[PDB]
Amino acid sequence: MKIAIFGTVGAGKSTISAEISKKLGYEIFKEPVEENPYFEQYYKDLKKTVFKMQIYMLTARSKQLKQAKNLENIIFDRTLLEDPIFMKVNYDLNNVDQTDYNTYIDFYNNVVLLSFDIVIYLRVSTKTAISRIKKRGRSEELLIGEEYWETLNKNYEEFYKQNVYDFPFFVVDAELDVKTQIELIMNKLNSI
Amino acid sequence: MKIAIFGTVGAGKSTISAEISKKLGYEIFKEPVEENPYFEQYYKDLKKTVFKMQIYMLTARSKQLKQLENIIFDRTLLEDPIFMKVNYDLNNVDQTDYNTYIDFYNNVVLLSFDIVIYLRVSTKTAISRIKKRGRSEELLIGEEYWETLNKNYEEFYKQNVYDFPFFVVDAELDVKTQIELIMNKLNSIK
Ligand SMILES: Nc1ccn([C@H]2C[C@H](O)[C@@H](COP(=O)(O)O)O2)c(=O)n1
Ligand SMILES: Nc1ccn([C@H]2C[C@H](O)[C@@H](COP(=O)(O)O)O2)c(=O)n1
Ligand SMILES: [Mg+2]
Ligand SMILES: [Mg+2]
Repeated sequence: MKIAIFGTVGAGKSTISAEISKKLGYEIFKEPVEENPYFEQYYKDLKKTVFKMQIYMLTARSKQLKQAKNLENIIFDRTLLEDPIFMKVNYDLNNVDQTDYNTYIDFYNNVVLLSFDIVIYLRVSTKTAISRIKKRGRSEELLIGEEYWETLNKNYEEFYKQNVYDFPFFVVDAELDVKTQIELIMNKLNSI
Repeated sequence: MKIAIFGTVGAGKSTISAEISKKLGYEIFKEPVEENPYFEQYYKDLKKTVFKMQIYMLTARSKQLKQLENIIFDRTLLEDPIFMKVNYDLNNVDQTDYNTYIDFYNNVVLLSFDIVIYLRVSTKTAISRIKKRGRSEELLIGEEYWETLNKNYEEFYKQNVYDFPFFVVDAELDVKTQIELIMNKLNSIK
């Protein structure tokens, strides 16, 4: 049983996956923000840091997968699907030029490129996510303007909508109480 | 028969490999500098460009490998990390950014050559060969860069001498004599 957990910053992936974990007894794949050495300067100056950051992320996510395929039962807090989403956001915002974007996408498919039983999309409005970053995120995520969070969220919907038929997506209203979200996830899991 | 051609900038890899090609009838794998969109600004400002550039290179080199019995490789994926290390020793890419690449290179990126032909050459010759046969971009950066690169090529050969079927060619010699030496080594494996 392999469970991807899917959604923007402050959707509540760590919360939801930690809860699933307690209930099922599975480990969480969690690229920990506290070990990422780019994160601290990242938001202070997006133009300079993003490319390198996005590269570090593929490296980190790909290294975990050399350990994830050993195990029958996993929970993924974010997947390798979601990483290109972050690069596209910065591109639409003119924070990484065309060339640097082409390099990544080209790269992503012909260098980097994984079969989830379910992809749980924690669907959430940007307001809630923004306040959940304030409540539960980190120091650094407070630094950048909110337009960034709006485009990211818009780009998550966009991604779900392009790929809805290609992945075993299951949408959870992430506006709901955590208890009710977990209840909904457990019943879907029990039925597969 | 898979032939890697190995050495620093201006050793004469394109010349040597084009010659081998004519003699054997094999295609050349040549990451063409004219298609690399980073190259033009690359040398003008190494700190800004190198990381991205070195990433583009692994991508390009890895994409070619997704393409066959008889090949000649003008530069291999072995030599790419050499360029990143050069810029690191020169403080042109910090520790973090170097760690990211090396980490990456092994656990993301990582291919069996019958021969690795090391076109061994002094930096003076290479510098004058860039001067007459490279391009305008390679003229822009100082020479210390070429000296460390060359030093780092020897270093690499010396660490890996036993792990790859290395064959050293005195690249100071005439092209005709180099080709003569390569063909005889090739004939004695073929
Ligand atoms: N490809 C990625 C993945 C993550 N992050 C950053 C965005 C978040 O601020 C932080 C942690 O992600 P999350 O809060 O969704 O768990 O990592 C990023 O910039 N690019
Ligand atoms: N990993 C690499 C590979 C190549 N180059 C640049 C250095 C050379 O100036 C140019 C062409 O290589 P050569 O003339 O040795 O064939 O490509 C680079 O900066 N980093
Ligand atoms: Mg999280
Ligand atoms: Mg060449």
